Amino acid sequence: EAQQKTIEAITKAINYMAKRRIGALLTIERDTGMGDYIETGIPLNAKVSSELLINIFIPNTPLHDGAVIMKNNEIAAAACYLPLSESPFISKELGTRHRAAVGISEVTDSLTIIVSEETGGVSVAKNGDLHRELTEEALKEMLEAE
Amino acid sequence: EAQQKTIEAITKAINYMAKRRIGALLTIERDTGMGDYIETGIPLNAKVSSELLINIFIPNTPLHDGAVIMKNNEIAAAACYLPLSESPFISKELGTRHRAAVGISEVTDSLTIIVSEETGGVSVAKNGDLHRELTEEALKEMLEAEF
Amino acid sequence: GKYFGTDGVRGVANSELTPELAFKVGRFGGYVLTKDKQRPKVLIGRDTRISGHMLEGALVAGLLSIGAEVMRLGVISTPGVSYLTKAMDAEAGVMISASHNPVQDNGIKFFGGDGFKLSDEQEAEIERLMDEPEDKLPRPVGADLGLVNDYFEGGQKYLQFLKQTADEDFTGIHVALDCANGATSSLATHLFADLDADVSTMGTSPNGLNINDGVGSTHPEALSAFVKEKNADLGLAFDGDGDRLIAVDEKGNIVDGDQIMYICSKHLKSEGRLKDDTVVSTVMSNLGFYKALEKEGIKSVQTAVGDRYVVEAMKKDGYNVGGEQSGHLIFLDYNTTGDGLLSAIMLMNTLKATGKPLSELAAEMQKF
Amino acid sequence: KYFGTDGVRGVANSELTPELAFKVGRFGGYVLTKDKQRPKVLIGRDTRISGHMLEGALVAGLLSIGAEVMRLGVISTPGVSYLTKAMDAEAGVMISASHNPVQDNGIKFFGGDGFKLSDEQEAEIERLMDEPEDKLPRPVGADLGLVNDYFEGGQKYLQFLKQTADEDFTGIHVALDCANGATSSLATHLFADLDADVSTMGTSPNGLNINDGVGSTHPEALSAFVKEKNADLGLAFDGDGDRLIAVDEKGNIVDGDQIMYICSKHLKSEGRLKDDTVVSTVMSNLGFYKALEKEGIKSVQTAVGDRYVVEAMKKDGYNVGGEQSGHLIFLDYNTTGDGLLSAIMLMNTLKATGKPLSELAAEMQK
Repeated sequence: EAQQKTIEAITKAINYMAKRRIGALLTIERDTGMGDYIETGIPLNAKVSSELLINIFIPNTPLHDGAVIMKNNEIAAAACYLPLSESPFISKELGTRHRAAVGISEVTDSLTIIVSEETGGVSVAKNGDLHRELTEEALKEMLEAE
Repeated sequence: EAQQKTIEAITKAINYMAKRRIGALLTIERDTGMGDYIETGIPLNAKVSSELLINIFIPNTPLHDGAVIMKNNEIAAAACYLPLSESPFISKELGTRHRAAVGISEVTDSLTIIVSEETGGVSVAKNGDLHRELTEEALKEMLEAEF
Repeated sequence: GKYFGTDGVRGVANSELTPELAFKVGRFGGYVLTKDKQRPKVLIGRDTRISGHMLEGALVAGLLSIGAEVMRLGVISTPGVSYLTKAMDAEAGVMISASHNPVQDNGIKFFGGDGFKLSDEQEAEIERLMDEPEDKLPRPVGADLGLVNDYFEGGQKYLQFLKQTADEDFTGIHVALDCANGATSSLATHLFADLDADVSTMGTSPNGLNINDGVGSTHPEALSAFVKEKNADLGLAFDGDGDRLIAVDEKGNIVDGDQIMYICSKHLKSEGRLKDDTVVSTVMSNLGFYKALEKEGIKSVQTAVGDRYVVEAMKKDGYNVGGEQSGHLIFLDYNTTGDGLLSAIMLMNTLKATGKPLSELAAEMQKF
Repeated sequence: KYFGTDGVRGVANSELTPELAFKVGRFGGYVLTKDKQRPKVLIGRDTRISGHMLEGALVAGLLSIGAEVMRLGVISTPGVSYLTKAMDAEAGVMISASHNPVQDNGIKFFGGDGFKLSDEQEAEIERLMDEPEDKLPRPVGADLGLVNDYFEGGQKYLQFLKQTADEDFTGIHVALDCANGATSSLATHLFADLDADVSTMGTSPNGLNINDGVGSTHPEALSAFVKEKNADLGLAFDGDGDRLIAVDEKGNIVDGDQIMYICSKHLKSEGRLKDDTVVSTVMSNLGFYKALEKEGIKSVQTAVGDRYVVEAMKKDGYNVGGEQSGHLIFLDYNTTGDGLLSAIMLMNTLKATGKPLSELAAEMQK
């Protein structure tokens, strides 16, 4: 319905940043209220579009130090800060972005997508579990599970 | 009443892109309906803030070639396409961005701010007239189009 | 040259190239290039070296101690530094790096407003002031102090430039990149990605300690093996500061600066863009390079080793293309110093436009 | 003699030279290197235009001896101390000169515990600044210092302050005067994220306008602003955000003694005031102690300067201390004077009692 869009935008944005190895951190809300984490970033409440998402995570920019938060089908805020998980199952030298993703996935039902600035591989975080190096259709099926 | 908060964001964004060499094209709706031109870009309906505008007009990025249109204190859309001004009288200075800015000022009452990709000078277009080489506080005082 | 050698001021960091020395460099250089305009616009860039941060801090402290407006750029190639200093009409530009040298070494390099090395008179005055044991230079205070406008987005400007110098996107071309763990690490992988090419990366993971560490133009054997591993169409090996370029054909053989010069100048002649159909080069070039240049009716001017003489010749005679066997290629149509990524884009232009593989294009020039 | 009361201070470039800041960073990093051969010094500044120059020189110095440096950007000195403690970091540096004019600046040091460096360490740092031989180790290659900017620390120090509020301040109109200093971005986020109607002023720094007719030392602008916007109260922090001066709805100034009285009285009403005592300086007003007796709160007096206030709170394990300046220490939460913490405690009192600021401040008669 209106789920095919926004989902299409997320996958297109993620493939765009993956081909260019642009670090990204996008947290999709479902049932747990994350307003306390939204109020830490730059509020946008913008309609979701691939171009806007790409523009948010440009290498060095005011709207890049932090995570994008998606509430409903709108980018509620950008450059939001998430807690670090300090877990040993995070493959080291990565962290920072991945640590924040798994940390926010430990506390909430949120689905967190990550794009590595070092490798360009797409990662996903849910319930404290981080799956690295996902394919385009793996992310597509995961985002249709939402 | 709290529109000064928004002018603060606009002035900081424009002075930021002007201090460097980042092309910008910001239109702002007033009384004329600009939906015909809004529906040509990427819809955002976003809260304003300077950082979002600066991020919008960054090189390489997708929705940066074109103009963002500001509606009721919200960035309605970005990468919108504006009509170019067939009027002569100015062309000598390249144009393109300035031509597109001036074109919308005959058809609308909108106040369009422009940042030159070559010079970094702030320009404004209103009622078909294009004011060149604006100072930081001249634009700020100029931006009192709001009552 | 006392402090200003061929590649500016160089030394092993902290011990030889001390942060105090970098501070004096920034202060005295900013003063000498201040004289005319009240508040110069020096912008500064570096490679990924662990000493880069310390030297940048000292340099910015110096530049602000005499009122210069400072525009930090972060990690960006020396070509990008020159391009931004010119395209922004800034008084001077600084690159803290020491191309292809080991991580322990570093260096300060200066560019004028035109995008070229500072005039020897200015360097002479800078060294004159570094001998007086009295810092009798003005010490602005309050609002007279220097100003700082971080411009970490500058890369994408220099990126948007390179992107437009491609005759078309390189769709269907598999390219391997070796970025020496240097300044081009973030840039190149972005660039060829925006030109629709399947990039395969290596040496694109810097950590301040691994620059030019068995990777880069000086160590292309890793890329030679990697190209055969990923069966890519070609491999590109930039160096630390991204001013050189060394190619690798699909067979895994090295394609030095002479072969790339031949290929690109031949393509430019095929487009008529080669000015007077001449190519500037150094003594270090191979005999077969000039042989094939004659075979394709291309005149050539030779200068002494070092790229300042190559650019001197291209300057005075208005020549389009110049280069060295090192891979340092100058295309004066687009930039004023050697540009690894620009040279790579020209090579990709030739590849795409002729459809031949890199080995076949490089085989036209026979080495002696 | 470089380390006065407020660390090393001077007018920038002319007296507090970047060479001097470099020597400070290098020798202090050596002094704080003795444990691990890579200390974790983190560094922050206010909005002073000399902040960038002094920070560059300081980071160059700290990296010239191998110290790992964590830049923080613009953040209050309280935030610096809180972050250095909460991060188990060896030291923290603040480039600022509280409430002084923009032309002046200064370097201040905090140990791992969050307190001013021990006088032995400062003595050694000054000892090394006298030998005309920089015979200290010059690490090279991989032995050099490392820097990983941590501009997010602010939001940590913010996330801390946010939890020290007994509830959100809904329905309270508050005017903020941040002196165009470090508290400009923080405070406006804080009280807005705590659901309070904020009206801002002096929150627009440009590196030249710090402490310019605004801040705790110049509260008349905020005094007029409170009556203009008919706010319930106005809060005036200073340049580095360690002091606080309140303004009631009537427009009157509420100095540090009145704020100490109000907050200690509320804390006693919550039983959180340790031993029902309050530490203060000779500079305090007689009526302050009079009302302290009237509310059954004991009091300890120390010499002027906050090192003695915190000395007393240290040895005797006391909860609250302060000065008439507005420099208030709540040792339950922080180790130096904290403008925003004091403001949060005052807002706690306001919300919990519902009374206006004038009525709360009238209990203590000057």
